[PDB]
Amino acid sequence: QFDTNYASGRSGMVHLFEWKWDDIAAECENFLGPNGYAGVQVSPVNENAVKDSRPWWERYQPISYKLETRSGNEEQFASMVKRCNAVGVRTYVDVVFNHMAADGGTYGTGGSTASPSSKSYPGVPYSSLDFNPTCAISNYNDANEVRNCELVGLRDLNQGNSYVQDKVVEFLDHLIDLGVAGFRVDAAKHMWPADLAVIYGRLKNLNTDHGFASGSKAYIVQEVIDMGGEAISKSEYTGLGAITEFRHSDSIGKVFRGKDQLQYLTNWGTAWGFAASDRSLVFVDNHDNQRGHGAGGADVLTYKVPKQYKMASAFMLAHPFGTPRVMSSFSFTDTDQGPPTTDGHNIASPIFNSDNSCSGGWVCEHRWRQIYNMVAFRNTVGSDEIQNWWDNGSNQISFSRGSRGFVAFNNDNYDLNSSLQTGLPAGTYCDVISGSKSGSSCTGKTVTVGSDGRASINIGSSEDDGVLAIHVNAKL
Ligand SMILES: [Cl-]
Ligand SMILES: [Sr+2]
Ligand SMILES: [Sr+2]
Repeated sequence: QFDTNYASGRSGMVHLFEWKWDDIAAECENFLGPNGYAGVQVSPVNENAVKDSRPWWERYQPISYKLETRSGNEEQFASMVKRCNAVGVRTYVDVVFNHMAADGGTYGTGGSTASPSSKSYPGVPYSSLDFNPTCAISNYNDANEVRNCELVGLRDLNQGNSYVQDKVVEFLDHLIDLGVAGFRVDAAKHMWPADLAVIYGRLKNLNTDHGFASGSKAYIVQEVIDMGGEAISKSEYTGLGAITEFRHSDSIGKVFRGKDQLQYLTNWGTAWGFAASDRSLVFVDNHDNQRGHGAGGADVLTYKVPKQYKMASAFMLAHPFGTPRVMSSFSFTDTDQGPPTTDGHNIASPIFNSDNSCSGGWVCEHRWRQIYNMVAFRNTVGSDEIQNWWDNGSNQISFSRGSRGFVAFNNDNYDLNSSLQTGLPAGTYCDVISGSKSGSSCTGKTVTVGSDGRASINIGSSEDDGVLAIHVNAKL
């Protein structure tokens, strides 16, 4: 429940938010695999309610557990999981079993229907007996209300009923049979850990035909928003699996926006209120808070603030704490709008420019060189500890990961032009933020490390990027 089941030498779980299964399978073979990424978090794979204008959040209103969505059907999903596993990229499913669709959700994405007004969902065989008595959540200081009442009108399932446990376990086991590596448990805060323990403990072992070692169990990351001041703490879940560490997203946004100083990053980790490193999924933003949903912090950094977004992403990917998840978005100016479509309904596949960047309504942050090259950085440094920490007491910092990678940041309003200790072997390195190693040369900036380990590091405050990174797997 705690091991990611990543393949060897890989890091980074990309949330391919609202992507179709066929497009993910291609992306695994064309990009994610060859660029050392470790996994893909998919949108909910089960049938959801069809809502007017097809908002993104319609997928969090389950109608059945049949694998029929705007992303594809079961055959397309199964083929994607196989094709992704074959190139070393794992699949993690956003599973939604706190609730069923709310009132108005009559039609499902796979042809099923439902009567949420009567709590009747004939696709899951669900009836009103399978739900908690109707009430609304308002007081997050009442743990009983948070877990037993309806979240924004979504019909609240009773996971204490053995029939509901059976239906959920059957659904998750089915996904395991198809080769998934783990699950992102939606609204875990709104369910009782005792019931989740029963569901988690019943899941079968992972499918060894997809390359998982014998005895492997599903990775469990639980969506628990714990900013403090409420009745439910993330510590109620860290014994059953990992948790979504939203303090990381909030703090890293404040720090790299300039609301806090980079010099304080010297004790990044539990000293900032985070859960344990081996229990924390970290991210710069997620599909909720990039949109003002969920925690909804205005200091969250998104692709819309690109320079500081890449700096925070680079710091996350360079830092040993936690398990990083890399957001991948579609462009939006409305917090309800769904993914791009060809006709208002059919999701439009991403298209690619001459430089392999995304277009057609998709951002593909995972295809930004400053981000995927930092995945390569993370892969090169392994488990090496932070060394050679330096800062100017404000917003200029640098450090190495052992003797294998070095990173430097400038968030001050003046230039950084300093000889810094990199801890790396002497030689000529390609800055992987501004470019890549290509043959025996660099496409962007070059960094020369002398015999004493020091190098001239130059990051102008007005440059497009405010981070520089070098590592031994991009050395001339
Ligand atoms: Cl999440
Ligand atoms: Sr509940
Ligand atoms: Sr200091």
